[PDB]
Amino acid sequence: QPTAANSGEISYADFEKVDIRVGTIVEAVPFPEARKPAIKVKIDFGPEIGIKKSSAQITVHYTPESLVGRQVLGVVNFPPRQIGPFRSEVLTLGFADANGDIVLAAVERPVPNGEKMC
Amino acid sequence: GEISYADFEKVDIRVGTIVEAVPFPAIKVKIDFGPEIGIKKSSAQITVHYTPESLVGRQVLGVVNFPPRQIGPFRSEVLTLGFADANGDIVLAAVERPVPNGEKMC
Repeated sequence: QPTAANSGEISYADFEKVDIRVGTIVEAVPFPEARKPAIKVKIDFGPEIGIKKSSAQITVHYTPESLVGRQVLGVVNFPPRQIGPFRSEVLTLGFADANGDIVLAAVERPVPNGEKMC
Repeated sequence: GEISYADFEKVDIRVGTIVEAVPFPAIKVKIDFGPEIGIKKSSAQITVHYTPESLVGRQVLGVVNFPPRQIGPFRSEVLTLGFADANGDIVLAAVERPVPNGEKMC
């Protein structure tokens, strides 16, 4: 007969406090020191937040040339993360596909840079 | 204003596929989040850019770990995620290409 652990549920506050924004990639280059292939990006999160640095394991489905102009979703309120010689400011969000390759989170149509996910 | 990775990990956001949509201004949907999570109900104010017909078959993102809540006879189970456009109307969060239902955003 079944037994169970505690609820994994959260309050709205514990969701809201995670600041996820949409922004547009303005620069993309290879990330030479990455353990697994990656691309370093600069993302324009709009006039208030500004342009922020990030990286992602996204060389399978994407290229530096095709990424410029793509809107991505990122967590903007982590402390900076030192990734080898690169100091990342934002965590860029994605999903593993059927093969384990990274597919970016997106918006169904473009929206203003800097909008919060809700 | 800053959070930890642990704070982020507490939030369970998954991709799923809308399998049903009816008008509610709001639309009631059922979303298939795959074998572990199953079918979940949601209500979203997305009538400006979407219809039931354009919604069914679409993959959406949802917070799957809020408690279920009653809205009259309707049991709302997940928050369907989106962003305000230039006019304040909701545009859905999405995936750039198909992903298995139930994958976590990370």
